[PDB]
Amino acid sequence: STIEEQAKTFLDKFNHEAEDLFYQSSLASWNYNTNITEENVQNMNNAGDKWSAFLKEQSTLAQMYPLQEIQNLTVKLQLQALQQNGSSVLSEDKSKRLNTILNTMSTIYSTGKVCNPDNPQECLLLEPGLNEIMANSLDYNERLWAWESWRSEVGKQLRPLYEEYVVLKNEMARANHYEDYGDYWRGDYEVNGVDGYDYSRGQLIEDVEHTFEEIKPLYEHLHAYVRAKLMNAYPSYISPIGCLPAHLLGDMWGRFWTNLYSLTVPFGQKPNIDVTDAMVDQAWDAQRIFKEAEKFFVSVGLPNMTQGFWENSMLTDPGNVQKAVCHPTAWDLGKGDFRILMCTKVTMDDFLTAHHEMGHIQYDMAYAAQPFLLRNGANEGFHEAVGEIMSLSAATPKHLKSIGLLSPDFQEDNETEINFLLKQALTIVGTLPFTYMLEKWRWMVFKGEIPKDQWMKKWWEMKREIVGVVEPVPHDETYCDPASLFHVSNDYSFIRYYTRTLYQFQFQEALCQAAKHEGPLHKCDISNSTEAGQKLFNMLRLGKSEPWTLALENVVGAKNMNVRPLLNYFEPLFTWLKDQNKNSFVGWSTDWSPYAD
Amino acid sequence: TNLCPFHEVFNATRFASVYAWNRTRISNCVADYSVLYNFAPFFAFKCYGVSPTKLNDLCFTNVYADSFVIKGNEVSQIAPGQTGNIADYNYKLPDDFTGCVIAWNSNKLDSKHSGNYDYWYRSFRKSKLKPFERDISTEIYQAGNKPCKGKGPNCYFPLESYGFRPTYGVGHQPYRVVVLSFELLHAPATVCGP
Ligand SMILES: *[C@@H]1O[C@H](CO)[C@@H](O)[C@H](O)[C@H]1NC(C)=O
Ligand SMILES: *[C@@H]1O[C@H](CO)[C@@H](O)[C@H](O)[C@H]1NC(C)=O
Ligand SMILES: *[C@@H]1O[C@H](CO)[C@@H](O)[C@H](O)[C@H]1NC(C)=O
Ligand SMILES: *[C@@H]1O[C@H](CO)[C@@H](O)[C@H](O)[C@H]1NC(C)=O
Ligand SMILES: *[C@@H]1O[C@H](CO)[C@@H](O)[C@H](O)[C@H]1NC(C)=O
Ligand SMILES: *[C@@H]1O[C@H](CO)[C@@H](O)[C@H](O)[C@H]1NC(C)=O
Ligand SMILES: [Cl-]
Ligand SMILES: [Zn+2]
Repeated sequence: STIEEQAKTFLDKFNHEAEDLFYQSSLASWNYNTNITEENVQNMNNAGDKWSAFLKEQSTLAQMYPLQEIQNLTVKLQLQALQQNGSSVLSEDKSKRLNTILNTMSTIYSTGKVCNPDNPQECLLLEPGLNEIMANSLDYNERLWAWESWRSEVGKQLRPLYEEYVVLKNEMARANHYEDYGDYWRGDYEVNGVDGYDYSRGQLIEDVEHTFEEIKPLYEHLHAYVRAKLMNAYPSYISPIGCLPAHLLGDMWGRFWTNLYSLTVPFGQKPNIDVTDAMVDQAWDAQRIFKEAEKFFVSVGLPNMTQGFWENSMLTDPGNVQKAVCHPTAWDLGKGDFRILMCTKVTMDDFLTAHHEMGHIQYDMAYAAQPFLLRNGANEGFHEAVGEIMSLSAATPKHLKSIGLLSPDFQEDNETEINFLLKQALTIVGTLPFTYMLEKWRWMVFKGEIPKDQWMKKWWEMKREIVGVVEPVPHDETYCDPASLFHVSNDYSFIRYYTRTLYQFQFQEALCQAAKHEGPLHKCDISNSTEAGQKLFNMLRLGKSEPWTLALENVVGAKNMNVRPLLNYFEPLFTWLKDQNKNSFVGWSTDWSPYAD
Repeated sequence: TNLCPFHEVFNATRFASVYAWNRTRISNCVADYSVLYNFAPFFAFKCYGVSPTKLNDLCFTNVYADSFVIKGNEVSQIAPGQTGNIADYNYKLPDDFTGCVIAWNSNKLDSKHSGNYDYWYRSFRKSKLKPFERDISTEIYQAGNKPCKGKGPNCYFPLESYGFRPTYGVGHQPYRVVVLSFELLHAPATVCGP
């Protein structure tokens, strides 16, 4: 009789016609990716389109039920998920134009090709060509040519398309009662209607700024060390007090510094940890890798995996008869069908990737009892953090010693853990300034805070101010370097990686405290600990039925992001770093440029 | 002597839908129970008042057998005192139950590719189901304060089909349930074992 009962009944019809259509769709996507044919593309399309039509009619009805007359928080959350009309508010022709712009941008990025002047017919793709051209080669000129060619050949194409994308996304966001598209993106971290647990959308900006201000000393010490190493490797191209050229960061866009490990290793004589020799010694395979990782997950108290996971999920290359795309993914088809798609090789990296993917699967199984709308992580950063803490625990020397991969006569020394922590910082710390840089620029370009005539001027200025990276060659306003990234040109929020980086170490410290661990955090393991697994499950089972602040507090005891665990993790590395940088200049100057002659 | 239709009810080819469960009233029998164990490795042989291992030497009046098909998650709802979708609108056991259910997994006979939409269940009902009462009516469900005239915004069809596929978890898998309910009353009894 009341609006609450009508909403309850409505959400049941949805929560039960939705599971069926998502299965018939997720199954179509799964068997398309596992077996690429054209019949399978056509099946995926029909099923996905039926899914979308269902969601749209259900959204017109949910619009019908007002949100101001609902007391139950769960029903409010479910309807708010349903009532989000997205881009349907934008008119039909403008919606078509926005879709065409998104598709054209993604296509241009996908088939981007650069042709060297020595042979017009000889051109290389970004993947896997330019990636290996500029991620392995130590030549300054070839790296500069790859960087400049890729940017001048995709950013110039993507500039007007990105302008139209910005305009139409801003119009849609303003039509959806948001101030700009950045506000729409930040709307995920928004929780309201709870006393003391609310989180405004600008609170996210303020929090991320404070955490970056806290992180900056570690990053600048790491940057000073990396600059010294590169200046040793590139004698006449890097100034000691300047900034690293954008293309000398071991990656296409400088997102990750992991490729600098060969150049910036602390101690080059200490053997690095590698169990691949033991993998090929004991004749391990995909099945053994996944069984070992499952036994690890059982050791912490989390349950076994369903038999259907072993029966139908493929874990190995299926020959050459049928081609399959196997980017490592954890599929939650719904109704109990949890499957994993990744081409497992006998490698430690694949071992940790299997651990991460099955952590994702554990998360999916945890909240299977929640209604359909709430079957997801509390925010966009929880899934990857939950998956990655497992990989952090699985890489520890104690863990690999327990499994038998490392001989017990292995000598653990301070130099080995310094090397491990430096590799982690290159992978983990080195991407936080870039992620914050990119998301801040996207926010200030969606909000209209920077004019179109200074998209690139402001971008490079604030990149040199934040990340400490200068361009090797001057760029005019015709280029669209931010659009050259995968996530920017495919409409993906990027701060999820920053929040994941913070949450993963918060969770690691919270679990390691519960595992009565003694000593440094970077050595810690949660295996054979039922208390830590119970604590993690207490948040995993929630899903997103409760505010992410409450889910975070249920593990770490805090209602917001804090950075202290991240420095507690890197404390030995930090001390070694700041001991090394006594003869180097920390910080940087924004005036110096490679092309200033 | 006097064989019993227990084999017949346990080995039918299609077990009815849960909202229209199939009930048979065994009255004249010898009540043999050696043939009960060998049917399948039953998923839930939970007995509610009679010695399950030794059911013989006890004489009742009538034995009702009720055949369903329900999900694995909903098997735990078939018990004297549970509440939920099935146990409120489809099949409710009496509080003073005397007898016991027998549920086993049937995925090679009750699920097909592209969904098996031949098993239904009621999810919307104006009142909870009283014990051993079945309602097969498919009348529309008015969930709002407005006279409804068919499926629309605030008016839903009650029955919702069971999507069964051979690729679903153990809890969403088609489970065949046979509930045996014994009634004893002051009357000439016939069904019991020696
Ligand atoms: C992949 O799909 C094609 C077309 O449906 C089919 O002929 C082939 O057998 C499939 N490969 C498998 C099932 O391994
Ligand atoms: C919302 O409804 C569900 C089911 O009707 C119930 O379990 C939950 O406690 C309700 N929430 C509140 C805050 O009462
Ligand atoms: C299922 O979990 C139990 C409890 O730890 C374990 O003993 C058993 O080995 C697991 N199943 C398999 C197939 O490993
Ligand atoms: C976990 O427990 C098992 C069985 O007690 C043992 O074999 C294994 O070495 C333990 N691992 C760790 C890391 O303690
Ligand atoms: C049911 O009976 C048929 C033949 O009457 C037999 O083939 C089948 O195995 C029986 N099923 C069970 C479960 O006993
Ligand atoms: C059980 O199913 C049979 C098969 O059609 C039917 O003849 C019988 O009437 C059903 N029992 C009922 C509806 O009580
Ligand atoms: Cl760049
Ligand atoms: Zn992941």
